[PDB]
Amino acid sequence: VLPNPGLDARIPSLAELETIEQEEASSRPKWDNKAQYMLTCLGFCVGLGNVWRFPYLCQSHGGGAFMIPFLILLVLEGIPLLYLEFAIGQRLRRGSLGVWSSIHPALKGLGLASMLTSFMVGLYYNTIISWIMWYLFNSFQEPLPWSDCPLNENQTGYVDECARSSPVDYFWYRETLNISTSISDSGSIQWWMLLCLACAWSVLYMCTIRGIETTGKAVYITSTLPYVVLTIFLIRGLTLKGATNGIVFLFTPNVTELAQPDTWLDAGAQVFFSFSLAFGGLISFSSYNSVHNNCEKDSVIVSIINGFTSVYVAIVVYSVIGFRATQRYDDCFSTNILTLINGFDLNVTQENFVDMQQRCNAYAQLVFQTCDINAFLSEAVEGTGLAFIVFTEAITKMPLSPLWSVLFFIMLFCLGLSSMFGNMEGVVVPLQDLRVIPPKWPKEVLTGLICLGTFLIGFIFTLNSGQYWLSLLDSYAGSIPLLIIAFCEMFSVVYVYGVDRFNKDIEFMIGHKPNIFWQVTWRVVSPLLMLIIFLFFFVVEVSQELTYSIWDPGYEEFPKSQKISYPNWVYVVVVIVAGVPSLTIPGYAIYKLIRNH
Amino acid sequence: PPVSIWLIVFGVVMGVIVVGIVILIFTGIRDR
Ligand SMILES: *[C@@H]1O[C@H](CO)[C@@H](O[C@@H]2O[C@H](CO)[C@@H](O)[C@H](O)[C@H]2NC(C)=O)[C@H](O)[C@H]1NC(C)=O
Ligand SMILES: CN(C)C(=O)CNC(=O)/C=C/c1ccc(C(F)(F)F)cc1
Ligand SMILES: *[C@@H]1O[C@H](CO)[C@@H](O)[C@H](O)[C@H]1NC(C)=O
Repeated sequence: VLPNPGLDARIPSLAELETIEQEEASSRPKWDNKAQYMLTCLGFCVGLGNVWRFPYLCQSHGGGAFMIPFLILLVLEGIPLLYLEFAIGQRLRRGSLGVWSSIHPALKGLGLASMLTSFMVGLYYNTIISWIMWYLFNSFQEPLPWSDCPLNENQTGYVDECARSSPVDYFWYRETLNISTSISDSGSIQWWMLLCLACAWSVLYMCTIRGIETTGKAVYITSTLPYVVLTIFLIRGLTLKGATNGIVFLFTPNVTELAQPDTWLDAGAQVFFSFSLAFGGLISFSSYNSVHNNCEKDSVIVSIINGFTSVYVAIVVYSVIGFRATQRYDDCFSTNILTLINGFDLNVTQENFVDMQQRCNAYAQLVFQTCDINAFLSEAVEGTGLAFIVFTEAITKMPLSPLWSVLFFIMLFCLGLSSMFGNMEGVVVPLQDLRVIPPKWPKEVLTGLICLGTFLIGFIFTLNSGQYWLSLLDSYAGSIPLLIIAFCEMFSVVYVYGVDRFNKDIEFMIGHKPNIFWQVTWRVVSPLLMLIIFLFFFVVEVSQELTYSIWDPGYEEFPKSQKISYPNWVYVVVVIVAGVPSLTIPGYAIYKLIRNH
Repeated sequence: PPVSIWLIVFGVVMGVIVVGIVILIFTGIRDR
């Protein structure tokens, strides 16, 4: 609809599209099998991002409260954009940076924002992988290293922190992070974290050495194993005590959470992380299919699987949350029963406690804790605590602690590695298509330079303050660009390339022209939701002081986390991470409209 | 424990990955 001149002779014709298919036999990489393509999409849209952030968002906000908006926007906003990313990659036979420049030469900023975004999300994920594999390396010892504390000089007590806090808290914050007091306080690099980070980058380079002719072989173990281990954690989790108390907690939501602006803003951002939309990997992966592949069927299958896996993962995370909560409630009670049993020298079990405590009425001297179970269930976990302080502590209670621990980290490592394949796809290919390195050099040279590059950038997440540094990318900072790109990708394929031409091309490939559902979303519904969502982001999340949780042993109520405001200079870092890729789309356009004229 | 058990797991994994890395590069240098 916008005045696009001479779009053809920049894009391939449908006639050439049917022929060039053979021309791309060696000119471009091609999926050996559809299986191999479907497994890749499965991992990129159902790996970390769908299985890591989701249960954290569900634990925060409300359990079932947050799940309703997510499944509304998953289809009203995610299915459309996923079907639009797959079809446009399959038609223009080029990666993200190629697909946007082709539609209009001033839209090349849209493929550099996607490359930067992909880079940053990989840098974030890689760290998570490094922590996962630190934990996976320590889980080959009968008594797992986070099931006890180091002894003190008296040997009668454990390290004060470990004593006041939890063994799992001490293994996370002290033995793994050696975490500092503040983001401002930044110590030297913790050599063992650096060593695990090296291992992470090394394994990823090995699996992505030679583009998709090495990752397609990898996704046979990397997109299956994670789903054959998460159904065992569902059986185990469901067979845990008090587990069904947590599942009900998840399905008994407070409707007043659904009527909060912040819940919706988190669900939308989350849709574009669940499906790796606006990372640009998917466009590239769909561009190696047959020109006559049914991408509508693929988008719907991926979305169903991606939607259904989100709920299956919150049912495994809540079985464990209610298991721990039940244990804590039983302890509180038991400890309360002990306070009075010893004090009044006396049969105080479950029902008797309430009736007998009334008879005992040293009651004043006796100090009694309040056991609620619902309070135990409604106790939020510090970021990344669900995996390193909630799931780890629950496994230490399982009969074969080492077996489970190992399996739990191998699942998180595999669905991380899977996710990283797409994240790396979306930074290698744009960098090939800029023709930045001399094209005589092999593909392996360019893939190692970015592995080392991102490896060197990842030293900041290896300091004492590194965890604080990593929790900045969990702010609106890492979400603002995704919304801008996703909206621009939809607007460009509908009001620039033309939805009429797009529909005709879809008809040429799959056979039929897309349904009214696809028409009503692409044209109005989908774009509007994105407009309303990111505007709400700017009015709510951005319009809020950025605060983080610090772990200070020397703090009143030490065991309780302390929330403090970031020092002003970290707005520079946020301003940059958000604008760098969000102002690229406008600011390369303006460059192309002042050089041409 | 005389040697930290993670280091001897880390070592096995890192050794296997670097062996994989050199095999894949030579494989690619011999397929061109
Ligand atoms: C369900 O969602 C509502 C709305 O977010 C929660 O209401 C909050 O409750 C706390 C504790 O009483 C108050 O400090 C907040 O100010 C409330 N927020 C609002 C906007 O009313 C509610 O707590 C959630 N679930 C529960 C456990 O009731
Ligand atoms: C801070 N942040 C933004 C996060 O996203 C943290 N995510 C987590 O801490 C995620 C835990 C997690 C644990 C178990 C499973 C299982 F179900 F697979 F077992 C999944 C996810
Ligand atoms: C942890 O960091 C401190 C500096 O903050 C350093 O002195 C110490 O050797 C480090 N080692 C530990 C305790 O992991």
